[PDB]
Amino acid sequence: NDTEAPQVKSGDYVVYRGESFEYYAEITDNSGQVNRVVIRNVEGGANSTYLSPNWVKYSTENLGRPGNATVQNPLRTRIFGEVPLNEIVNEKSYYTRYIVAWDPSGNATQMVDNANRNGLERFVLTVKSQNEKYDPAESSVTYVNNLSNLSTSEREAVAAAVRAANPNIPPTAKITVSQNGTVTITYPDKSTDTIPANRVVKDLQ
Ligand SMILES: [Ca+2]
Ligand code: NA
Repeated sequence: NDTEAPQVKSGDYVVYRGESFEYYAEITDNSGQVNRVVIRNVEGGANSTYLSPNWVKYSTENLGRPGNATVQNPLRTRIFGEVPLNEIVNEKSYYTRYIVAWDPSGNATQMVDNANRNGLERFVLTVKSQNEKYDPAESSVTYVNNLSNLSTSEREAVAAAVRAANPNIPPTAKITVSQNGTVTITYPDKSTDTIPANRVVKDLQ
């Protein structure tokens, strides 16, 4: 007499080359119980569990127990992995995937191929370049002798000030500064952010 499938809440799952990610989806059922969770590509029919890319992993604690999937304490599925440096992106790449859960009566969440289900049982995994994860602080001011001709010492000073203001940028990202004070941050995936000189340097001319 339970003919209602488990309901899923996911999110906007943005991930970044060279970075780990972790998201948690939430699942409830009217019976209070969920016995199985699969995350999958749309194709392949009812028995398919195929999911790509292969670096997308998931796990669900406490399956198959009474009351493991209620509104007050939803079942949670960890969706996680490590994005390779060699993923192809433009600004981004999209992968649309589905979370299917089963209750004890065998009712399974239905896959509906429509963007108006995104954030429920359907989610978009958006892969972005590494630069997009970081918003470099354009706080810091380095006084130089002449804004049109920074010395090596002045360029190193600017780079050190940018690093000190940005502890969360990847340690192995490379901060370089040109002879006019323009800052380039080159991330491990070789994408870049740039900071115009007038946000980091001044002179007294
Ligand atoms: Ca149900
Ligand atoms: Na950025």
